[PDB]
Amino acid sequence: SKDGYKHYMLKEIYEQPEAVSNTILASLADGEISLDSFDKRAKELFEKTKHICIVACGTSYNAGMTAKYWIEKYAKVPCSVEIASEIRYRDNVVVDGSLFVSISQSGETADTLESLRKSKKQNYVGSMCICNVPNSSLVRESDIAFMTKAGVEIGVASTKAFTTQLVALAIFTLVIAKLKNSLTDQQIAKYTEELKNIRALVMGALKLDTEIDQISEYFSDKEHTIFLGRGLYYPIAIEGALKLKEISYIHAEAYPSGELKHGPLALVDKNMPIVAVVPNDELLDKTLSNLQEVHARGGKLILFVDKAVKERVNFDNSIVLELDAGHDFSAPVVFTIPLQLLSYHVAIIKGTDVDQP
Amino acid sequence: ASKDGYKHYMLKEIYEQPEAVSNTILASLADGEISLDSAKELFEKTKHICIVACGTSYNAGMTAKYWIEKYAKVPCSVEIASEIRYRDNVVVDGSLFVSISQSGETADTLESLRKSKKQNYVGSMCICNVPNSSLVRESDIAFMTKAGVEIGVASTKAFTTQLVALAIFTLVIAKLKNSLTDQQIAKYTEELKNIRALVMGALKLDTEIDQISEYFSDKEHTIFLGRGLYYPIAIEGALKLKEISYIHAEAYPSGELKHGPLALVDKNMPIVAVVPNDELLDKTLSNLQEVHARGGKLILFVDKAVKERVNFDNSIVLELDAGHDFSAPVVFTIPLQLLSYHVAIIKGTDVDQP
Repeated sequence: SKDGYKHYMLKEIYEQPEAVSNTILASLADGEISLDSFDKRAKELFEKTKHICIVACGTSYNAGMTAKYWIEKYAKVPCSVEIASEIRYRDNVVVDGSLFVSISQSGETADTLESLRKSKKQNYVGSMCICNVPNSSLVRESDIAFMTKAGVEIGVASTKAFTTQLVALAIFTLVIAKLKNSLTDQQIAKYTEELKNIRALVMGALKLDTEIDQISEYFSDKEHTIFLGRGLYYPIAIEGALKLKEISYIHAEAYPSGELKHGPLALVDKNMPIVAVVPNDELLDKTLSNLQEVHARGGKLILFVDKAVKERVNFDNSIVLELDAGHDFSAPVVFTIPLQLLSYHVAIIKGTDVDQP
Repeated sequence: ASKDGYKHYMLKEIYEQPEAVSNTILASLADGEISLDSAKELFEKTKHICIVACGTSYNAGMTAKYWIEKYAKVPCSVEIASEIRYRDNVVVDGSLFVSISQSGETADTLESLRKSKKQNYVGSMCICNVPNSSLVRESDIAFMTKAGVEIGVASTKAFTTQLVALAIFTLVIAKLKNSLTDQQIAKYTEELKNIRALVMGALKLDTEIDQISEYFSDKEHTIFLGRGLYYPIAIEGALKLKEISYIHAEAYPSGELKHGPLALVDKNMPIVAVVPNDELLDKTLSNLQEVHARGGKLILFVDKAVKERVNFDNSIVLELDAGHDFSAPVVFTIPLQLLSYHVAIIKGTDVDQP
């Protein structure tokens, strides 16, 4: 069933508030993030963890990249993130006390699954899967499984699997943080409340649907797009580009906003759409400065901006949609939504398939 | 200011690469051998290596990572300087901060080094080309490339010499940590020395590549493919083509077409791929097959020892002897540099800085 939506992909984008909130709920006990909701081996395994090794592919790899910022900053555990089809065949070294974390919607992704199998002959303390399908090879073969509650996906692009993977990784960050005393019980509580507030913010984000539909006409004759973000939002930009590419077949590519200097300024002219995410954080002034460079070349700026910075965002002839995105934990998820909607509508404009067979 | 008889500074710089490579090795040899007298204190304390850089130097770092983990067996991470600079990061115990930069003045990289002094690194090392640069001055050890001066728009000899310095570093650290036998150090040392002739063999393709570049005249996209070591080499290729021809060139790890990158392939789409003589040939060949079935125009730079297994109707194949893990990454970069130069000339774009 599409539940009245025009396409399954659009239904799934609209299930995200429920999905996000179901994922959080499953790890709570009395509204607090609880270690008791995890498998009971989990704690011993986390006490031994000194390094976290995230392996995944595609959208799940983009989630992992986002999570590394959170893990290092809040849990203070070093984190590396690697593409499964590369680590699988590479002759790598495993830090002592390394936890192997895989991320997968289906739990059957070949390269990820085979990276897990290889890891069992290496120096890891153990494995954890962030997965959506219980009773999948990845869940069975890992020591512990944190389950997302995304339900099933028929959209060509994954939507709710990505946001729920982000939320699971945020919850994991706080569990680790607490166990290793990286955060006070009061910080844990403040960031837990921020995760709970995601549902309302995601729903707000979904309000931009109609305006994003109107904007998407701009893309009908376009064969390139550039996505921009910094920090946590770089991987969010990469995920946005992946959706656009995957279902509209536009050559969409993401760049960390600080790196335009060398490569991508060259590509920007007056026919080039630039989609950027401009959050309420420490790096606003850098980002506005990077955006200026791009504006200077005639790029068509399409900006999704947190309401708290919109007054500071002024570019002649840009398009600016504003929203409340919250802080470090919520904003990466919230800003994803517009990008999913963008890719949905541009796909319709191009007449490409949004749903799978 | 001399073009040395070449038509452009960039062409000249491409052709200085044999000299620059060999000069970079020389400055780190002692009687043709990797010795430490040519600091040993830090490397002893180093348990993890953190490479920080941007653009081309970052792509050199990404290649070196494969080497360092495989041969030196030291865990290594590479990060883009403008991100690590502002990120709340955690430093593993025993981490060596390694920066890479031609000028030694790159703001993001320089500030990352300054930030690192307040963190838990055992010390720093530069891989730099300008002695008396902030990065040289402020690092504990410097490993000098001998790239001379660049005036081309795209960096050519900065990149190859950075790779060679990083290979040398790998072997130094490997010896000191006893990760390889003296006989393996000797053999890989010979491999680096052999680069000069292999790079000269590659420069002979200049004319053929000129004929090929004809294909790119009306193209606005290109995809670059590589696996393992050769993925960052593909990224470097893409960076050059984009930077000087303004084509929308993008590199992908050949294992990850199985997402969107396959959707972008049609029959008017050049696919530039590096095909080395390594264990991954079978999977690279499968990857190329799928790209081929969707109408991609394959353009393949291929090691001679595997050219017999490369058979695609309507593809363009240039073969060369590229050697093994240390030399081939540097050898395969040469044709991609040459490609971007010629394509730029075909697009009427500029190859040289004013």
